[PDB]
Amino acid sequence: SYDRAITVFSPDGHLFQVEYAQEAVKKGSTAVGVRGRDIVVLGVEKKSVAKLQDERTVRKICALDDNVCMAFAGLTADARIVINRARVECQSHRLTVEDPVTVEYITRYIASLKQRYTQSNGRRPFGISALIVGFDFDGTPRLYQTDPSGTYHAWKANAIGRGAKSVREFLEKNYTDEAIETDDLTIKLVIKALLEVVQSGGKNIELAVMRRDQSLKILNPEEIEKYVAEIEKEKEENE
Amino acid sequence: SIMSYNGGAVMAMKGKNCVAIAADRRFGIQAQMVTTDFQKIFPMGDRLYIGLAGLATDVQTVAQRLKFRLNLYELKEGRQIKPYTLMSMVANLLYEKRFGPYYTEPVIAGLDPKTFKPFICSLDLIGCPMVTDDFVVSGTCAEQMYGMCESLWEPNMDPDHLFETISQAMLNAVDRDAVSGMGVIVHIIEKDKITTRTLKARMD
Amino acid sequence: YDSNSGGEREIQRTMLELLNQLDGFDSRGDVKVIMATNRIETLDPALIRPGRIDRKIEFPLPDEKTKKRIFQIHTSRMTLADDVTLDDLIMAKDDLSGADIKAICTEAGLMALRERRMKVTNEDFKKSKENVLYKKQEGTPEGLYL
Amino acid sequence: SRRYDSRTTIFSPEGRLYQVEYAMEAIGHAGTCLGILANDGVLLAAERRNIHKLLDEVFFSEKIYKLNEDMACSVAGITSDANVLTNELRLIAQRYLLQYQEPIPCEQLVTALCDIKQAYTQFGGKRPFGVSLLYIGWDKHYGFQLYQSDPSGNYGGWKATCIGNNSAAAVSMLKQDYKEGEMTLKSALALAIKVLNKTMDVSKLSAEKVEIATLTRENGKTVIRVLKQKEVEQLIKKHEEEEAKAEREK
Amino acid sequence: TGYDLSASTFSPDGRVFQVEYAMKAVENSSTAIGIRCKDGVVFGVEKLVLSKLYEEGSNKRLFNVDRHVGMAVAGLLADARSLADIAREEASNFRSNFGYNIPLKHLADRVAMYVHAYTLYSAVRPFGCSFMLGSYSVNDGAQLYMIDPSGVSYGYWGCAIGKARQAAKTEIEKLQMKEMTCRDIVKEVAKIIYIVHDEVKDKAFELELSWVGELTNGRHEIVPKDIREEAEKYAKESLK
Amino acid sequence: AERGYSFSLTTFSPSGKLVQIEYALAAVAGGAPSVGIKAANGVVLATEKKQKSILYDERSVHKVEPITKHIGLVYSGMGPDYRVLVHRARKLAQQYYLVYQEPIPTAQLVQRVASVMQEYTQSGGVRPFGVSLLICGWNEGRPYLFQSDPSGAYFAWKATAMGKNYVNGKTFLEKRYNEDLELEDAIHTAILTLKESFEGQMTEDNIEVGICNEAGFRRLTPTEVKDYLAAIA
Amino acid sequence: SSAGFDRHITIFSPEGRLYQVEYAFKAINQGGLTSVAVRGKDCAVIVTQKKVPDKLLDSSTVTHLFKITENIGCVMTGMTADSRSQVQRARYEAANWKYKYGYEIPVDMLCKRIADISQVYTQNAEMRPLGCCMILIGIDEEQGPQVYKCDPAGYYCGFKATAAGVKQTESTSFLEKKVKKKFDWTFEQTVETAITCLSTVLSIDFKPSEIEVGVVTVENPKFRILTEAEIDAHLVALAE
Amino acid sequence: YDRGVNTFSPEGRLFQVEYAIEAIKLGSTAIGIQTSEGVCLAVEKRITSPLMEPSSIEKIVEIDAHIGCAMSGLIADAKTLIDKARVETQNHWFTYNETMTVESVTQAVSNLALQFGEEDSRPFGVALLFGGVDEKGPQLFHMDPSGTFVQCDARAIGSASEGAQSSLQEVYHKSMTLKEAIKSSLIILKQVMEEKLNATNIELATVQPGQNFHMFTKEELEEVIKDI
Amino acid sequence: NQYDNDVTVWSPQGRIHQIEYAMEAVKQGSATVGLKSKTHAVLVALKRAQSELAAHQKKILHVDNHIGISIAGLTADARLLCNFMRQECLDSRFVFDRPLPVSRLVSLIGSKTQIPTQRYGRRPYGVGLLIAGYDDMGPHIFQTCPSANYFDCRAMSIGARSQSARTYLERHMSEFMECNLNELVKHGLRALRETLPAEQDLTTKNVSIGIVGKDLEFTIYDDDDVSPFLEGLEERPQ
Repeated sequence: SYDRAITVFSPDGHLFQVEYAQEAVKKGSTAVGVRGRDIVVLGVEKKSVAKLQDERTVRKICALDDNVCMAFAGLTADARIVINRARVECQSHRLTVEDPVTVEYITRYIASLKQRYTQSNGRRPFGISALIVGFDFDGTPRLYQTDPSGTYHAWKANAIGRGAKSVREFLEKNYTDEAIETDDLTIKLVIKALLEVVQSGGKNIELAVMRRDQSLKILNPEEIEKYVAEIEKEKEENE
Repeated sequence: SIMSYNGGAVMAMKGKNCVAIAADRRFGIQAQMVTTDFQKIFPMGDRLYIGLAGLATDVQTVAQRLKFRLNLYELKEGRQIKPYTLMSMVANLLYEKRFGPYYTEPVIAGLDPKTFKPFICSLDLIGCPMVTDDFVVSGTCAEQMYGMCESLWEPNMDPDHLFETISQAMLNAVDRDAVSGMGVIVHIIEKDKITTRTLKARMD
Repeated sequence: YDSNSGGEREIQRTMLELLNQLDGFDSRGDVKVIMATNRIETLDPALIRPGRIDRKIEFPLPDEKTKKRIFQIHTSRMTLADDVTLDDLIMAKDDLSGADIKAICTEAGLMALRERRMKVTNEDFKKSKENVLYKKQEGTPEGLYL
Repeated sequence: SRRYDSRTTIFSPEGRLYQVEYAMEAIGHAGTCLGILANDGVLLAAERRNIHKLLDEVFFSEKIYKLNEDMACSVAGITSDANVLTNELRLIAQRYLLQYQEPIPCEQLVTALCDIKQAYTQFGGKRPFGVSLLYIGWDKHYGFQLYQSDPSGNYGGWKATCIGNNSAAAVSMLKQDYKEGEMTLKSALALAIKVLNKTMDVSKLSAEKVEIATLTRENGKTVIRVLKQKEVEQLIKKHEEEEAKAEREK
Repeated sequence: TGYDLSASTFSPDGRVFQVEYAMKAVENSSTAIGIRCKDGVVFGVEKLVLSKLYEEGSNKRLFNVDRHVGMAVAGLLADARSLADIAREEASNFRSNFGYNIPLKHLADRVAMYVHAYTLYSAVRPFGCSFMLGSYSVNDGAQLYMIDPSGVSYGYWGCAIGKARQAAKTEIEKLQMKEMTCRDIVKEVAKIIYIVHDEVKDKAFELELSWVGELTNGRHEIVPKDIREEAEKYAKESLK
Repeated sequence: AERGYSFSLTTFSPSGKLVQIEYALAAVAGGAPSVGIKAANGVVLATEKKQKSILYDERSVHKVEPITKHIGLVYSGMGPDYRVLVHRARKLAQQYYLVYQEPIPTAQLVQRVASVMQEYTQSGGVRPFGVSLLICGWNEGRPYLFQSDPSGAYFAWKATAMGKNYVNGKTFLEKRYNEDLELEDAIHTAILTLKESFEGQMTEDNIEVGICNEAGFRRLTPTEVKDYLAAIA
Repeated sequence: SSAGFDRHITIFSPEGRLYQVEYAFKAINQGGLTSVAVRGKDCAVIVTQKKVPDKLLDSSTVTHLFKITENIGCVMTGMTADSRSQVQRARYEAANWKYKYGYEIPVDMLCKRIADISQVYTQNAEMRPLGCCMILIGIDEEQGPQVYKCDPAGYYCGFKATAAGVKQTESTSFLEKKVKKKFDWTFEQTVETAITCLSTVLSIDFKPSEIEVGVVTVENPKFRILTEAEIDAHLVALAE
Repeated sequence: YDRGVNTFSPEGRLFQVEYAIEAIKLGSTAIGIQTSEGVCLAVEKRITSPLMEPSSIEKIVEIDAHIGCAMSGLIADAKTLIDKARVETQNHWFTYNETMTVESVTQAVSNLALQFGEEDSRPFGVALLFGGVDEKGPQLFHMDPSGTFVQCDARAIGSASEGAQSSLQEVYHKSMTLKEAIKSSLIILKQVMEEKLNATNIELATVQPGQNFHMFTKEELEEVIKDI
Repeated sequence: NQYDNDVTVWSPQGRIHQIEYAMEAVKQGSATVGLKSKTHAVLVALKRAQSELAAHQKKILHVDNHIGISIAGLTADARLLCNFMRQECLDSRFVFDRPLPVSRLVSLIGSKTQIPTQRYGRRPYGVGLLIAGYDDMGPHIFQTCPSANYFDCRAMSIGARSQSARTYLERHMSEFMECNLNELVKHGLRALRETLPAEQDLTTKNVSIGIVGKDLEFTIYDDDDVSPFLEGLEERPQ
């Protein structure tokens, strides 16, 4: 028959609905991201676009504010829940005490809300994760992550999904400390990971860059189309 | 008074095969005017209107809250809205607060969806339905409304004499009395077409 | 259950005997044991300890690199009308395992065998491909398996 | 009471939602609908599993249910199971008109109903909705829009759909028909006729078993044209002459 | 196969296993009996002795719920004190809204609706207490009611619960009961109380006795050992 | 999980079919035959009530329980949970009657009841209604006959039948009854399809024929039942 | 058929049948009682009995006759524990109709409001179905007497003469042939046939003090029952 | 044979509480030390990949100004208890005009030690090391997920709680100075870490009455490292 | 084995094992002996520790002025009832301005633990409380169990292998009624010294002692407070 427990957890040393939800994380859509002194870049792929449908309905990136960007990996069902949830959270935050708390209030909101979401009975843990994108005040970058256990953590590189997207974060470690001094090569890293990650279709790839305090806009197939051509040229300069 | 705060007068007069309803365009606090382009009577359904006299809040509140329950009845049953169904729909809305009721003088005059036969009714602010076989008048001064129309309205009135009778009735009342004024809109609807004319009134 | 066996626990006790055989007392040489199945919930925490405690394998679903290397290598011995290009094959159907890519090619030269060797009908080929295309396109969503 | 709970809400060990995977098996069966891009209008068609001719068909729109005078939704699933969501979203669309006085856009209309279906999946152990229905309408911003609902609580909205079982031969044909929009509203409906005639189980394109409702953008009434089945037969025979004309090539 | 799990479910033999387990649950407890004479009602309780165990006159199953009513209980003792407070609170509601003595018939009926209700739900559990209710009044008289964990409300002139000896109620018909004045009755019951329940099972034991009736003017209290002293006086010389 | 307040017991089969709701259809199939016909002026209902013993008098218990003066109705299969929704429909039909001031049509009874009946099936811990309701009456000058099911799905049939061998009586009502006929001719074929599965004895208490007139529903006494059917049909 | 834990709760079955509810069939067998209802022209007569295993049995307390209203009484079967909880509910809605409505009570449809509460008992998530069987008489204006026997499935049932229970199946077999044919019914005719219908079952025919014959006839509409006096006279009148 | 997990099993005791103890195996360990001069505590962040940022995860948090604390096992589990305990000590300084010192914090957490239940929810498996300075001077207290507060002067948690304390109980003789225990802890630290000690690996918790607060500082964390 | 799953099931012998499994938690507690004389009462407990440096866990703790108590078993449910124990104390001290006799006081605790032992999913409370308090009639020694049955006695012993203390008690506990506080405390620890393994102490700080009287307010005695009690005694034989 079927013998299993739920919560919590098991004497074997690992939880049930938590680390198993990590399988629903790693199976999520492949997405990457980086941080920078001015322009922060992100990416998403593995959306399985058939070219026959509308791209705006499958968009994986929303924005609570122009300062802070939302990037998540997982099913799009619970997405709008959190979208409705978190936007009202950052709204009521905008309401009283106009100057917002910096980066430690919002990253602990979804994290702690998801922790107590595994706490009370009649609450099924989410099998999705998220990584906050944006820029801290005074020109600093900000990025964090959400964990099924509710632990907030800051990464130097965003690598999730398949093993092909983990190479995109591997290439960032090859730029060492100085690189990049131009925003051209930093965008080209996404155009280079476009071939490596997923099916290399040049379609599901989407990115947005936020320079300093300027609100980012979705890349139109002109800039990113020009930076896609230099991505193959820059790889040829190393030969 | 409460009804004399914003003022206003709603005069609905039934004709032979048609029905006419009129309301002044003046919107102001006490004796101080604000704007003359404010709309009081709102369209409800098809070939049916409603007059409202009282606090401009309950004018906008009820008409919007009525529009809420308006469609919900029509979306469940594709048949029309009937003047009887919409009549008690306001009465149930005005009865939601027994000791807190909204202050308005709703006047519902609309054609039967089945036949050209017109229908007129007027409800109290507490939701009391009332119907007349001639006309329904609601406004600040009841002396000029009941005095004139009883010596004016006739059992059989064509749209030609129906509009011209209430026309001079509003001309003689505004140019003499004080409260109302600043333009009067008149909605005269029949089975074939909907006619809307705006009467001339003093600007002072 | 089959005939008079069990059911329920007696199918389990013959699998527990499958352990005691394989456990096992007392065998030294090989007899190299290799077990396989579609999904294993079967082996008890006790059964995996003697074996296989070292190496058990999992192969993920193939990607565009594996599927192209699956079909081109499968067809290295025998192709259909030669001319086969694998760029549009993996691009058209997205996605499914390299199992059925031989099946659609099985019926490719099979339907052309009505002409007894070689021919391709553009209206018929895409119509015959519609049968397998819809076969995978009936169960397309899961999900969003993710 | 832990053994009596079948863990509906809780997931499956395989990573899939155990209750939702068995839910969408009913969506692949039962309801059948379609959608396509069309200029200055939008069309909807469905085939009934009640198509047995002993019915009165006095319901007028049945599988076509019209939520508002300006909006209709083609339903696939259990009738009364969907009827709970109909009046709900109808009130959500009506409460929007109350605090606004402006038609409810299609974007937030779908995300509002999908969360209602999601709430029962995430907690309560309640039976999730096995109803997947389409969406049509128009807004002053993005214009014509098409959407789909999923039992897991996700919006399946795209510019095309395959629901729920048949239409197979037309499905791959729709990808060859992917040329975006046209009208001549009768031409786009002609393309829908070859879908119903060729891919039907008994074929013959039975007129009483199917109903076509079209929304025509009009300022500001947005007239929805509901065909009376008197002009469907001439619309059926319209493309049957074109389908007989299409086979004149080969 | 699990039909005894939910107390809200029946059984393949068409009865309640939760009650069948509750009936014998009271039998394992020490014996507590009761009897009623014409002008009074008599209660009794046996107190077992294993090692010491503790101070005499402790945790006696004899309780006093009301002026004219009393409790002779058996089974699990903590479940009895809970029913003692419920019967006390019910007696408080009657003396408040009305202000006179609660009739024994409906007082047992209120508890009958309670004990029955807990057996219906699987959430709560049935009661392992089978007690005795009896009372006397000038306008009512002596009645005695036997309540069982199944929730059946009824009464006889006498009943016996607790241990299975049951021979202590046999000699009562050999003696004058309804004819006697309830005074000598106290010492007339205790004769075989000592004889039967042999010392092989339990080496030592102790006996409690309580009475309510006309001699106390409707009041209920445990009869003291020093007064009238003839309780255990005649009990020691009647063993033969 | 959560309370124990009776969360939904209804799950989905591997094919997606309902579990305990389809089992309620077996009670409808294992119930008693009930038939109804929508033709022309009004709707006619023919039910079946037979006493299991000679000590039962049908003059007390009535199968037909009209919801409104103009609205009749019958049922099939299983009583205990039937009277719950009946009286519930009596309280529910008042909101439409008080607020909208109108003899509520049968179509609105279908929309409101089947929605609550579907919500009742969605709620667990309770057995779904095993009662298939035939809703009829007269509204807007054109009557209606609507059939519900334990799952809540509502249909519309000219001549419908339920109970044992309902598929066989449905074909007879498809052939013998067609287009529309007068209420007198509707009572005829309504008893003939009821005499199909009926025993060899038909009296005033064996069958009861309700009829919905354009003037509103009128329940016929067993007198008129023995007068028209004696000599059944 | 059964699958999973359905045996351990109260719900339907994979075949749509019931187990718990059908185990309430023999829930009356543990009581081992019988009640038969016979109604005449102007009269209605109920016949019941009781078992006296011990001489300590009190006739008043173990009396199975329950009186709901002065005009309308009742009787029960099966285990008496579940019956008493339904007694007050039959008294409750009674006083509700006496208060609010102010007349002779729903002599016809009262079984619907009682079975509704009886169905709530069955419809509850986890609770005891309360397999006690309710039986009522009735009095109406120029309708003659009424007889109603309700079962704890949640439905209303009543007719001229009805007997349901353990041995009541053979009792109705005689009543079918005894009533018709064609016959009338007088006062003593219904009392005499109360034994003869049971005479087809068991009828040990012993001292009447144990058997209780309920009777209601319209002279003074108030329901009532004599004590031991002429019931024995009606027992010797039927046997000549 | 899993009944309710709260139901007092055949052995018997709670299931989930017995399970939550094993939840310490999936997370790092710490080492507590107490001395008359001050209380010093050490931990290891268990960095899996260089992508981990050191200041992101901290295993030592200060509940009250003079009262430090250390978590165990998961992070967000203690975070609900950590942050809410800071509200406790602050309201105590509102009513009594004095902050909770080392004691009233314990009973505050001891009352809520097990709040869990199914009906009327899930207990956390995080062990807590309560440091601070009360009127009696520097003190360090310990509690377990089972809920029973027992006073432990110098306590270690984690999967190393077995081994690290074994040698630690021997060296706690009162004749040892605070400075001797500081370098005695890093001896056990370098043995329990697989990765070479670096600025991002470990942190220190030191609280004293005179030097404060402190808490802990930056760049003084790296001085004890190179001394390994 | 399918009928043993739930709590509501009574055993084939008619016993609920859940209370018996809660009795195991009381036995695993430290050995403690409460006792009273006809004049003054003395209760003695034992302190335990998981590690050497860990301070010995206290058991005997003061609640009411004239009522001392020990504790054993679950500490969680004990501290819960502990806050409830302070409540009823100050209740009668406020409204009635008088303390609560231990007789009717514990009757509330037995009823407080009755609900969790009944409803499904609720758990009993393992409790080792040994209550010693003074009403107008003198001292009383009760006991506490998850079955919620308190027994009035002169003395009782609970905890690990504490039955050995009763064997020393049954003869001595009858003769301990006439002894004054001084020798009673040292005779008290003489009962618990065979409850510990005879090959080791039995130190000063691992044992809990308290004394309460009619005119004497209960004071906790531990660590150096036990030194006058342990001095001037004879060691156990071999």
